[PDB]
Amino acid sequence: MRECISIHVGQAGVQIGNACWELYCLEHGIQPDGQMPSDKTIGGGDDSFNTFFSETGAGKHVPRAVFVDLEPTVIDEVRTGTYRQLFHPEQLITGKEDAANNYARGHYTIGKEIIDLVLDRIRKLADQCTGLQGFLVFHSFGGGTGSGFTSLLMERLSVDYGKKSKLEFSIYPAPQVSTAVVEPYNSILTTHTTLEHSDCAFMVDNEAIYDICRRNLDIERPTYTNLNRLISQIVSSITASLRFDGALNVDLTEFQTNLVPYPRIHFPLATYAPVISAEKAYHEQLSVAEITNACFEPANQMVKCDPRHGKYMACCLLYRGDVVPKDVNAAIATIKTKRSIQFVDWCPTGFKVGINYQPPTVVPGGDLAKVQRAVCMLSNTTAIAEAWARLDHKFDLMYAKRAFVHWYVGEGMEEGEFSEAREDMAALEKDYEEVGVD
Amino acid sequence: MYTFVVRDENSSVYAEVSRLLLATGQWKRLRKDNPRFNLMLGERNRLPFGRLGHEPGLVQLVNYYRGADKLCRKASLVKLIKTSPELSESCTWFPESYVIYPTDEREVFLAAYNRRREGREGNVWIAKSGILISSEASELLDFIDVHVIQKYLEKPLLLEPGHRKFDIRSWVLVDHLYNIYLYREGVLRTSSEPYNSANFQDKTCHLTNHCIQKEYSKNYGRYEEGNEMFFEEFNQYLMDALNTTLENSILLQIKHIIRSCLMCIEPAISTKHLHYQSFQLFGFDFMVDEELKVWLIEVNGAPACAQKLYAELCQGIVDVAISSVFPLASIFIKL
Amino acid sequence: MEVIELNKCTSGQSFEVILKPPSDPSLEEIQKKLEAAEERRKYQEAELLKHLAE
Amino acid sequence: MREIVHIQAGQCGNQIGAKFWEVISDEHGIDPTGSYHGDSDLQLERINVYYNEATGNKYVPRAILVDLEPGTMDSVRSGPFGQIFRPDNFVFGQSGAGNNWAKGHYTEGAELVDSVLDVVRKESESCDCLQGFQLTHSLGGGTGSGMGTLLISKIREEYPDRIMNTFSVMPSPKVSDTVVEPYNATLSVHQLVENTDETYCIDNEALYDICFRTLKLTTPTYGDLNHLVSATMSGVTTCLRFPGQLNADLRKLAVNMVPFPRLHFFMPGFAPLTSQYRALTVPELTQQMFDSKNMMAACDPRHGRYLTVAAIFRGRMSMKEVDEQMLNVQNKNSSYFVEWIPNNVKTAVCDIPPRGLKMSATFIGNSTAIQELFKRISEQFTAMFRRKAFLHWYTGEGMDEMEFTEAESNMNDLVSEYQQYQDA
Ligand SMILES: Nc1nc2c(ncn2[C@@H]2O[C@H](COP(=O)(O)OP(=O)(O)OP(=O)(O)O)[C@@H](O)[C@H]2O)c(=O)[nH]1
Ligand SMILES: Nc1ncnc2c1ncn2[C@@H]1O[C@H](COP(=O)(O)OP(=O)(O)CP(=O)(O)O)[C@@H](O)[C@H]1O
Ligand SMILES: Nc1nc2c(ncn2[C@@H]2O[C@H](COP(=O)(O)OP(=O)(O)O)[C@@H](O)[C@H]2O)c(=O)[nH]1
Ligand SMILES: [Ca+2]
Ligand SMILES: [Mg+2]
Ligand SMILES: [Mg+2]
Ligand SMILES: [Mg+2]
Repeated sequence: MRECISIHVGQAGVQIGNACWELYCLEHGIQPDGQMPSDKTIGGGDDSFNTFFSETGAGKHVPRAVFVDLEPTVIDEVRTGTYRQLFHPEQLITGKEDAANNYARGHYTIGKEIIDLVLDRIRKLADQCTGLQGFLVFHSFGGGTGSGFTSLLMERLSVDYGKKSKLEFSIYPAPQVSTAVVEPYNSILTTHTTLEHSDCAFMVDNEAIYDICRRNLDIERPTYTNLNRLISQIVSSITASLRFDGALNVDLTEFQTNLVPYPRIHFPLATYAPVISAEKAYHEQLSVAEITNACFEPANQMVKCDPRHGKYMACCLLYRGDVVPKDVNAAIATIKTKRSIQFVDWCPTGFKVGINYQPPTVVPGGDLAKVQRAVCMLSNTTAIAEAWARLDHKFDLMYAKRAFVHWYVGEGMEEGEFSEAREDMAALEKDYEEVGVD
Repeated sequence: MYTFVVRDENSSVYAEVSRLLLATGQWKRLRKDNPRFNLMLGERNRLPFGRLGHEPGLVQLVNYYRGADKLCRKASLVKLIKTSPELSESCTWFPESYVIYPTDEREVFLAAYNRRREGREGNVWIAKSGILISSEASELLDFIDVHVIQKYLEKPLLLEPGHRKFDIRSWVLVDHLYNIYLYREGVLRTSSEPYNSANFQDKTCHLTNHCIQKEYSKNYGRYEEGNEMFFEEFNQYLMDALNTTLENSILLQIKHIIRSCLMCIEPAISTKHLHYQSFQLFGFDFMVDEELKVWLIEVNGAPACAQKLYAELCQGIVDVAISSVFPLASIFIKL
Repeated sequence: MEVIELNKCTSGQSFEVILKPPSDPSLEEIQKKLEAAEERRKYQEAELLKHLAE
Repeated sequence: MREIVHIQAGQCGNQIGAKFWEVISDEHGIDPTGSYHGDSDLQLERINVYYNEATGNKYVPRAILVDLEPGTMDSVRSGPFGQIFRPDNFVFGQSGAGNNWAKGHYTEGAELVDSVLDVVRKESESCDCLQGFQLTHSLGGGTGSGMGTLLISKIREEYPDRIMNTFSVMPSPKVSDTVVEPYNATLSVHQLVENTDETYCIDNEALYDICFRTLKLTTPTYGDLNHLVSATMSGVTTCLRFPGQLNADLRKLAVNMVPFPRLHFFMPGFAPLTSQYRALTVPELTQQMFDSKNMMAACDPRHGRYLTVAAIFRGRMSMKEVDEQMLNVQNKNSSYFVEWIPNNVKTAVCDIPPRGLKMSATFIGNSTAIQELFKRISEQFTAMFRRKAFLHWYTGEGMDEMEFTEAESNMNDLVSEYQQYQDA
């Protein structure tokens, strides 16, 4: 068994972390108490769930996680929330003044003052690990803390933990729920600085989740609560292999091995199905073929883009529930004859498949209905570069007029970092086109 | 009040389309950089499809299908037909074609060439991408130095009087629901010079495109205005000369070829469940031989129109492709 | 269409199906960056206080 | 707990400041005695932003009342919520400023400014994490304009990393007390351009026209004008006073609203205009809040473009319909929004409506059309300054003509800077 430490940065990172750990406790049968009436080895063990949970002598199962935010009100809700008994106070780190949606403020000004504290708190969790394999970092692109402090943290983690893997769960900015005009700036600034420090990053576009909630959950005006509970289901599907007995993606290293052939191109597209409303009085359970076919619909992807006009480098299918290999292969065979799927020449046209017999766990009183089978597809397609193109274009529009730039310069950041970050993104787009377009 | 943008000022068809939209008083033209549009009349090259359908509160439509270039480039069209099981090698309405890169199908080319070399068959081939028609294969490869070498139809249907060859242009509109609309009006681009089966250097009687005829033919405009014969006259000719109609002898095959090509590429380019919608106007070019058999020669992704037919066709585009998505306050045959 | 490396447990199973074969900055450097930005803030503030002093 | 320190200076500043504290105390359920008597925890969750807590659960406004004469502050103390203010926070002189910027800024105000800063310091030292200051004042008088901008400069000196925000009442010949108002305003604008982060431009010309044309008030008083101001101030500070995601603090607001440091002068709006029993639909709130007749700066927004816009809807309503209508007005008039700042319109929704209304909407716009306001002041300034008219009132206080020339040039610079981005 090798432990994984989760790090939640900023409002988005923290609130998503809240939803995830709540779901984890439900999946593993852990009460808000922290007690786990199925773990017969009291006060320790090396089971698969021990990757995410440590154990006290009193039988409390504590998340190997750190919550960091430069403003206390969000984490204060964790301190007084349902799972307050779950976390140790030392795991919850709060500042007094946030980064004001300013990358430079979160990275340079405030980041410099709190980075040693956070690393020390992370160090304490690492000391409890017999064989730490790496970190899972949750944050937004658009926030000052989520963008600025994360990139500094990722830089320092590479220094203090050079051999460890680092995976990201990043929230891509969407105007329908965005809170800042400068989020394109922050997104590109943090991508440029973090790019060489992340082994694998799962981007989630708020626009996609928002529309999925409206379309499939019949929610007129989705809140962060609605969004995060859906995201947590996808995150759970991805990390399930680290927490349960299995043979696919059993460690963080295998994520890079299976999904990321080219280091810089480490942004796999996630697609989830089925998403069914709990308010739906009558629903017909979808088959293996139906939910697998849904994995190739843009409406079900975490980032709206068109994989038909790109190329695949790798594809992983993660099933949960009543699923057997025979039905998967039969589904794949039919899909291959009806859909436009193109792998790059230097990669095999195939799928790595993982099945966990336990159907997805839903939050009692949540928006999601119980299904007998679900699937999350992780595919490294060049089509996800459409998201970079959108982001870079908004960057170019504002930066050409140097709009809002003075806010970043005023925090001690040099203006050259803007163009430096943008050039790196331009190179990234060019890499995708080289791999994906003939 | 709907909004649109124009990003191709050199397009004749959509310059008229944009004019009609404004004339309704219910469409507003925005700056070409304004992202808050309902309709995009996009550019021919590197259209930013990746930035479409990401504007909250806006239904967005574009006048081009992403991926339609596979059908509208000579090199890719050949590869599409030969590798698509819906079209396959057993495609009887597309001439024998091979993709030849400059300095590949060179080996299969010469092999099927030798089938005609010492087999006593017409071994005249045409090179396309600047066009050379030759019976010598070695001469073709000399000129090529991406190209495609296609079997030249040595026995075309010749119009009388004049012993004139021609090509048929059909305009096809595919809407956002992937309905295939064939414009009932087509046009024949005719060669005003007699057909010579020995003088291939004289390409003014072998190449039927309008520009060449206007430049090198002294008989330009003799038989019809601008070497353009329309369907009413051509149908009457087929009745008088060959005792048949345009619908039976030719249009049936044309409808078949159009559907076959577009239905083949449908799952790759359809915007059925996409976050933005697409339509596109296509220009199909056909050849007709002596046996009244129709051959497809190419597909144009950004076609112009006949001057006489601009008004009707462009209004039809507004009606079935634009207003169908954005209702205001048939000239097409549905295939 | 070949199925390879099938592994089975009581929790589930995994496998791979193939349709077609193929055809840095140090701790010190980070500190330099943070301190360089800090002195730039100090300089800009010093200029402000000088301007207000006048 | 991110505290704001409130300061009100001069006659106008204290009159509108008092009404501001009357309105929001009612919204937060605070009585004139400082006791809470509301029925919602939403009223108290962020009440520490503007209020200090006292033993016995008394809530005291973090407000400082400044004037160079005791007159208006005597009326405030004798007013409705006069008792709610901390007695020590009443700082006043006896001389007055005689509607003279020089007296407020250089002579009379110079003698009193230190005692004000002593109170400012005492309030800031009690703050868990002070986020910044808000000042209410007029630009046309002497104390609010002259001593007000003096205070701002002194405050920036002691608190350089804190946000400075102002509610600045712009003078108008329609509602004028003295002919030297353009002089005082121009001198003040010069200061505001350099030393504030956010300035709400409240035009007395607009306030009068709204009372006249819309509210059907035949003879508008300053009391009628201040009713519009207090309602506007309540709406613009709503996101600061109640739980929310958008512009929840002064700095995040500035980052969203100010693309260029000098262009931070906002055109406020409010709907419905009240001096009525049927409630406005969400479409109606949206149309009116963007209407020129609901603007407070007397500038035609169609004569310019919006750099950034903040919108705040209050009351129980469909957030879906709010999103639809806000997207509608943007997509319908996209030309009036700069295209080089994508998604520059932000919308917030608070559940608690203002007093007497079930639904309301507050508009905050950074429009280039605000140059019409400064152009207006500039013309009135030059008309007198070309003949050096009424200058002796200022040179008698030690000022030189050069300082007037510099102030005039810098405001004309500000005007051309707006024109620059209006054409961009
Ligand atoms: N899906 C999701 N997105 C969120 C959530 N909270 C914020 N966001 C998004 O994150 C961006 C704002 O960043 P935040 O995480 O709020 O900022 P922060 O990291 O707290 O940094 P500062 O507050 O600027 O110090 C916006 O694009 C929001 O849409 C959440 O709970 N769920
Ligand atoms: N295999 C073949 N047999 C006989 N004639 C042929 C031929 N291929 C091409 N041609 C003739 O050559 C002419 C031009 O061919 P091609 O379609 O390559 O040029 P083009 O694409 O520029 C015309 P457009 O673009 O206007 O549709 C056609 O009008 C046709 O008559
Ligand atoms: N809206 C409003 N404007 C006022 C009020 N009192 C004065 N003014 C305006 O403010 C200017 C006079 O400044 P004043 O505040 O009286 O001077 P001070 O006391 O020296 O700051 C003139 O332009 C007046 O029109 C008021 O109560 N409300
Ligand atoms: Ca155990
Ligand atoms: Mg935050
Ligand atoms: Mg062509
Ligand atoms: Mg007065």
